[PDB]
Amino acid sequence: TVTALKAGEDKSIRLGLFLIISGVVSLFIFGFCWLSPALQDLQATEANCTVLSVQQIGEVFECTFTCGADCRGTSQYPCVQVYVNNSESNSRALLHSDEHQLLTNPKCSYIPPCKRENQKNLESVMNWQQYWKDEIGSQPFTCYFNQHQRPDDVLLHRTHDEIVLLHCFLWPLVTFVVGVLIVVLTICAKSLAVKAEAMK
Amino acid sequence: FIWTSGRTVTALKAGEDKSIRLGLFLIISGVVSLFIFGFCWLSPALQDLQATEANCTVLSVQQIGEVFECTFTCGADCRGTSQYPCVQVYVNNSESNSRALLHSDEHQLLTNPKCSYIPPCKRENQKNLESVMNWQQYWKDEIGSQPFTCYFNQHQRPDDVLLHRTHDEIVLLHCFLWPLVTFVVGVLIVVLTICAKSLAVKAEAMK
Amino acid sequence: SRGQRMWWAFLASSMVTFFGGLFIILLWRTLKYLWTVCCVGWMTSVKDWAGVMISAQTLTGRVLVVLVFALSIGALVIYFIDSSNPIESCQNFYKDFTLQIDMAFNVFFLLYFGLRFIAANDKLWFWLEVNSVVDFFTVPPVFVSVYLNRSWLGLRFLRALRLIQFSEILQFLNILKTSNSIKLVNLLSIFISTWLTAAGFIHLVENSGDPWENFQNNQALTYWECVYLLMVTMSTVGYGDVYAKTTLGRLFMVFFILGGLAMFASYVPEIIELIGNRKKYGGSYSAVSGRKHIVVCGHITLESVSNFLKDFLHKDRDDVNVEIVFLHNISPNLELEALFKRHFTQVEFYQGSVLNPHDLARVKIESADACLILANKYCADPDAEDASNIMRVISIKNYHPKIRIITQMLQYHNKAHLL
Amino acid sequence: VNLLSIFISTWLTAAGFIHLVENSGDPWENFQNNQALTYWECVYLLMVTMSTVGYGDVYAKTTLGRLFMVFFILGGLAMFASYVPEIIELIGNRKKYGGSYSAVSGRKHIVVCGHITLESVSNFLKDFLHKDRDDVNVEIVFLHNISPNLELEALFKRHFTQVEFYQGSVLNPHDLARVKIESADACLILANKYCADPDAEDASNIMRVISIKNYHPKIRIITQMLQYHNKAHLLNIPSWNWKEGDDAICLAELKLGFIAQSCLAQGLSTMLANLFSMRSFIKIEEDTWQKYYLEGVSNEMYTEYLSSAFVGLSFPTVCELCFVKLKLLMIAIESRILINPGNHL
Amino acid sequence: VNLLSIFISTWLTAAGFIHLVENSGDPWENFQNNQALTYWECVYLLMVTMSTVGYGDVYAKTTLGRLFMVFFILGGLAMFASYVPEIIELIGNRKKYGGSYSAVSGRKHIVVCGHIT
Ligand SMILES: CC(C)CCC[C@@H](C)[C@H]1CC[C@H]2[C@@H]3CC=C4C[C@@H](O)CC[C@]4(C)[C@H]3CC[C@]12C
Ligand SMILES: CC(C)CCC[C@@H](C)[C@H]1CC[C@H]2[C@@H]3CC=C4C[C@@H](O)CC[C@]4(C)[C@H]3CC[C@]12C
Ligand SMILES: [Ca+2]
Ligand SMILES: [K+]
Ligand SMILES: [K+]
Ligand SMILES: [K+]
Ligand SMILES: [Mg+2]
Ligand SMILES: [Mg+2]
Repeated sequence: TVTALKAGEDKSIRLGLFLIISGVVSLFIFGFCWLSPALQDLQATEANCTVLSVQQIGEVFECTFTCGADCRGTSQYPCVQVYVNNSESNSRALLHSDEHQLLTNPKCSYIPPCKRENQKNLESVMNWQQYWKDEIGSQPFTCYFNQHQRPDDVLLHRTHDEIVLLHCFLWPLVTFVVGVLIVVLTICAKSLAVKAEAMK
Repeated sequence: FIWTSGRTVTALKAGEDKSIRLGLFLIISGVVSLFIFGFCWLSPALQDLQATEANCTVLSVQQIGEVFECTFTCGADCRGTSQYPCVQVYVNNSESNSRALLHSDEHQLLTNPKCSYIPPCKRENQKNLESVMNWQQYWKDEIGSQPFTCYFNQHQRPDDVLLHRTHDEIVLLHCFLWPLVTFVVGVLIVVLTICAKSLAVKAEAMK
Repeated sequence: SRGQRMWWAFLASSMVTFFGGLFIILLWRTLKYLWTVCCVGWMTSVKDWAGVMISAQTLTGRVLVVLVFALSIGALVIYFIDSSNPIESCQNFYKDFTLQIDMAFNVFFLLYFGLRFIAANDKLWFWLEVNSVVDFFTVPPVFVSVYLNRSWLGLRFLRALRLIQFSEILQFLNILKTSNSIKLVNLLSIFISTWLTAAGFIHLVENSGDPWENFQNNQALTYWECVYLLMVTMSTVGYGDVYAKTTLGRLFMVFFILGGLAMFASYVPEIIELIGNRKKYGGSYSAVSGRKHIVVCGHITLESVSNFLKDFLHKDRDDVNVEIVFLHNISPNLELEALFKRHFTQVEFYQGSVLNPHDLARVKIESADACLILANKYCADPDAEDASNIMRVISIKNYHPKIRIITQMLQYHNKAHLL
Repeated sequence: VNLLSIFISTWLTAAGFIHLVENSGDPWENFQNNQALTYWECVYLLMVTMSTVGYGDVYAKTTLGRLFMVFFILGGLAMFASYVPEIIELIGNRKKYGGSYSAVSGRKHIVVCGHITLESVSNFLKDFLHKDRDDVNVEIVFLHNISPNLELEALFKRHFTQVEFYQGSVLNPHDLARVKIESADACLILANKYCADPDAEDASNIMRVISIKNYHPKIRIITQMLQYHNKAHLLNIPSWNWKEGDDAICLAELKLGFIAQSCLAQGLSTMLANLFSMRSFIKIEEDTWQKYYLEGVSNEMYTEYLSSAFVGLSFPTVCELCFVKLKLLMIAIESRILINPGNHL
Repeated sequence: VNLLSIFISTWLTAAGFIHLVENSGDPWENFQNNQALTYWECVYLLMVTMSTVGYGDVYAKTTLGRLFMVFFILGGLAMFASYVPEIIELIGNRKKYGGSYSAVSGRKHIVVCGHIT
C-alpha cells in the first residue's frame, strides 16, 4: 500500500543517514585537526631528569597583566634560565616547564603569573628560582624531551591533556552509532508494521 | 557585481493616509531606537552604576623612577611623543580597607594604570615634568587629610580607585528622552489624523 | 563556585529530551502493533479543543497566539541581554530577575508545546517539526539552569527560529490575507531568523575555540560583531576587518557561504520588489470655485493627448480657464509624463477605469462640464472598439445621467445603438 | 552529481596548486619569498575568492601565486556563480502535499476535485460549512494536480481542523488510494463554468468519473455538467447509479429550466436559486424592498422524515398542522417524488 | 536623467550622513571613538561598498556608523546592481550604419535592397 506513517518514517531515515554521514565527516575533520598536535606530543620521549645549573641573564623581558575588562599593563620580570640532564642527550639542555612558556619566551625557563607590581613578579621569580636552585643533585624529575626537533629544550608537562583529545573522538563515534540505531529501528518499524497489518 | 549582476472617498484621503504611515514609522522608530540605545548603554550603565561610592584618604605617594610617553598635538597633524614622570598614589576606602592605586578619571586607568595621573601633554618635557610635580605636591600633603568622596568596584577592580564617574548622566538621559518623544509625537500624529478622518465624515453628513 | 564546567548537562537535557522522546514514540509503534501479532470519543474532544486553541478560532485562542508572538520576541531579547555576559557562570535564582522572567516565558512555551502535541494528527510528524525541535533545544536547558543555579550561553541562539512562525500567527489572526503581503512577511521572517541564528552559532564557536587546540585559539567577538560579520559575508562585501579565526568557525563559514549567498541574492531583490510600488496617480481631483473642468478618457496615448491639447489649448480661442482631467487605466510612460509636466497648471492625470463608479467619483464626474471619449481609429476590429466606447458611455451615464458626453464612433450602425 | 563532483574536484585541485606554489617561492627571488600556508588555509582562501567575499586575512603573496590567482579569478568566479545556484536549485524541492489522508473512527469524509481554485474553494466552503446546517463533522479532502498558491494555502490554514489538501491526479489509482476513496462518503467534481470549450470540459469531467468508478464502483459521485448531451453519455457508465445518489447537476438543463418556469410565473427563478444558497436572516431597519426580500432569502429547502402522528393523514391537513402550529412551510412534495399530491394517493 | 539623478543624489546624501556620524562618535562612548574622515573619503567608501568591492582600507568604525552601513548595504547594493547596468544600457547604442553615401566623379554606383541576407 502506502500508509499515513510513511512521511515521518522516511524523514527518520534521512535523519539517521545525516547522522551517519556527520559522524564519519566529523571523524575525518577531527582526524586532520588533531594529526599534527597528537604526533608532536606523542613523539616526545619520557625521561628521568636532574638539575645541573641555574642563573639569571642580567636582563629583563616584559609580560602583560590584565585587570579584567580591557587592560595591557606591560611589566618587566627577571629572566631565569635552568639547565637539566636527560637520558637521551646526557648533555646541557634548557628547562622550560610547560609548552606554552617555550612558545612565548624560550630564552627563560619560567614566566611568572603577570601582575600590576614589578616587585610581585620579581619576588615570584625569586620564590620559584630558590626551588630549582637547591634541586641540584636531588632525586630525578620525570620530564619530557624531543630529540627529533628540540634537542636543547626540556618540558615538565604535556602539550595537551588526553581528556579533550578523547572527547573529540568519542562524540563522532556516538553520533554515528545513534544514526545507525535510528536507521535500524525505522526500517524495523516499516518492515514489521506490514507483517502486523497482513496478520490483523 | 554580486551574483553576476542582474539576471465616499474624498480628496484629502491621500495626505491623511500618508500622515498615518509617518505616525506609524515614528512609533516604530521610537521603539526600535529605544532598544538600540538600550543595548548600547547596557554594558556602560552597569559598569558605572555597579561602582560603589566611598569616603577615601591618601596613605602613600611615590615616583617609580621610570617614564612613560604621552603625545601632544599642535592642531593639524602632529605626534610629538614626549616623556613624563610616572607618579603613583595609594588610598584607603570603606570596602577593602587596604592599599589600592588611585587613578583619578576612568580614561587615565584605561590608558596607563601603572601611574595615578597623566598630565595635559605638551611640546616641552619641562612643562609635563613641572605639571606632574605641581600635581604631586597636592596629593603628597593630603596624607591624613579630611576624606575625599571616591569610587570603587569590588567585583572587578579591587586595587584601582577613581575620583570621577565614567560618564555624565546628562548624555545618558538625552539618549533615552528623544526616543520617547519620537514615540509620543508619532502617537499624536496617528490620533489627530484618525480624529480628522472620523470627524470630517460627521461634519459632511451634518452639512 | 568557579573552576567547574557543566555545559554538557544543558546540552544533554536537550539531546535526551528530543531523542529519548522520539524513541518512546517509535518503540510505541513497535509494541502496539506487535501485541496484536503476539496475542464521538472523549480523546477526540480534547484534540478538538486543543486544535481550536492552537488556531485563533476563539477569543481565548486569539489571546494565546498574541502571547506566543510577544513572548517569542521577549525570549529572543533575553538572549541578546545574556550574550554580553560570560559563556558559563553562576547566578542565584532568587536574585537575578532576568532568570525569573526567562522561567515564566519558558513555562508558557512548555504549555503551548503541550497544546500543539495534543492537537497533532501524527505524533511522529509533529515531533520532527522545526517548531518542536526549537522547543527541545531551548525549553529543557532553562529548567536545568534553575535547578543547577547556573547559566550557559549554549544553543540559546535557536530562539531566533521562533520568528519563522510569525506569518502563520498573523494568518490565523486574519491580519495577513493578500498574496504579496504573505510573501513579504515569509521572506522577511526567514531572512532575519536565518541571519540571527547563524550569527549565534558563529558567536558560540568563535568564543569557545577548537577542542583539539585545547580551546586556546578562541576570539573575543560580541554577538553584534557576529551579526555584522554575517551581513558583510552574505552581501559578498567581505571587508576582512573581522572574520572567523577558529577551524570550527571557518568550517561553518564555508557552509554559510554556500547557503547564505544564495539566500541573500534571491531574497533581497524580492523583498525590495514587494515594497515601494506606490501608485503615483491614485488620489482624486479637487474642483475650485468659478473654474470648470472636463474629463477625457478612452484612447489616451502620447500622439492622441498631444494632438488633443494642441487644438484644445490653442491661442485663437478666448480665455479658456477649463481644466482638463485625464482618466486612463494604464500608467503613462516617461514621454507622456513629460507632456503632462509641460501642462502643469491646466492638465491633471488620474489612473483608473471608466467602468468603475469609484473612479468616476474620484474624477468628480457629477461636476464636470463634459466628458470626452477618444476612439482608437486604427484598431484591428471597429466593432470591438465601438462596443467598448458604448460601454464607457453607459457607465458614465449610469453614474450621472445629466453629464454631456462627446464621443467618437467608427461605424454608423453602432451610432444607432448609442441613442 | 556532475555539478558537485566538478565543483569539489576543481576547488580541491586548485587549492593544492596554490599550496605548492606559495610554500615554494619564486625561483628568481631564490625561493626566499615563500609563505607558510597549510592546505586547509588554501582551501579556505579559494572559497573566499570564488564567492568574491575576499577578506584579505589570507591572500597569495608570491608572484607565481598571484599569477595563478588571476587565472583562477577568471575561471573560478564563473564556475561558482553558475554552479552554486544550480546545485541549490536541484536540492530541497520537497513536495509539500505528498503523503495521504488518515481516516478516524466515527468521522466521515468527502473528496473534492476538478476545478480547484481560490474562488471555487472559498464559495464551496461558505455553503458547505454554514452554521444553518446541523453538527457537520464531515472532513473535506481536496485532490488537485497543481500546487496551491499563497492565497489558497492561507484559505486552508483558516480551515485547519476541517479541510485537508493533497496534490495528485484523479486519473491515477495511486492518488485515489492516497485520498482513501474506498471509505469516502461521496466524491464531488467541480466544473470550470467559464471554459473556452464546454465539450472539452465535460469530456474531462467524464474522464474523472470513469476513473473514480473504476477504482471503486460503490462511491457516490456528485458532478457538474455544462452540456445536456454529455449528461446522456454519463449514464452509459455501468456502475453509475442515479437511483442511489449519483448526481449530475447539468447547468444547461437547470438554467434553461429555471428560465422556462419563470415564463409561467415571473421571479420563480429567483426564489429557487435563493432556496439552495445557505444564508442567515440579515436585519435592516429602514422600510425598503430589501427588508422584506432579506426575510425571504433567509429560507432554504430541507429534507426530513415524517411518520409519528402523520402516517395515514391527508396531505393538506398535514401541511396545515405544521404550517399553522409548527411554524414551518410544509412539504411541497411527499410514496415517490410527488409535488403537492392533493386528497388522494 | 531619472536614474542618474537618483543614483548620484542617494550616493552623495548617504556619504554626508556617514561623514557626520563617523566624525562625531557614539554618544554613549562619550564621543571618544570618532574617526577623522573627509567627505570625499566617505564618498569613496560608499562607492567601494555599493559595488561590493569592499577593500577595507577605509570602513566605518563607530557603532552608529556600522549601524547605518548595515541599512546602506541592504538598500544601496540593490540600487547599484539595478541602476548601473541600465544607465550603461541607455548610453552608447550609437547607430553604426547611419550617415550617407558620397559619390565620386567618373564612378557610378548602384543601390541594392529588398531581401538582404
Ligand atoms: C527533560 C530534561 C529536563 C532532562 C534531560 C536530562 C538532564 C536533565 C540530565 C542529564 C545530565 C544530568 C546532570 C549531570 C550531573 C549534574 C551535576 C550535579 O551536581 C547536579 C545535577 C546535574 C546537573 C544533572 C542534572 C540532570 C541532567 C542535566
Ligand atoms: C513524550 C515523548 C517522550 C513520547 C510521546 C508519547 C509516545 C511514546 C506515545 C504516546 C501517544 C502515542 C501516539 C498516539 C497515537 C498515534 C497515532 C498513530 O497514527 C501513529 C502513532 C501515534 C503517534 C502514537 C505513537 C506513540 C505515542 C506518541
Ligand atoms: Ca437560512
Ligand atoms: K578586504
Ligand atoms: K563581491
Ligand atoms: K573584499
Ligand atoms: Mg489642477
Ligand atoms: Mg484533518
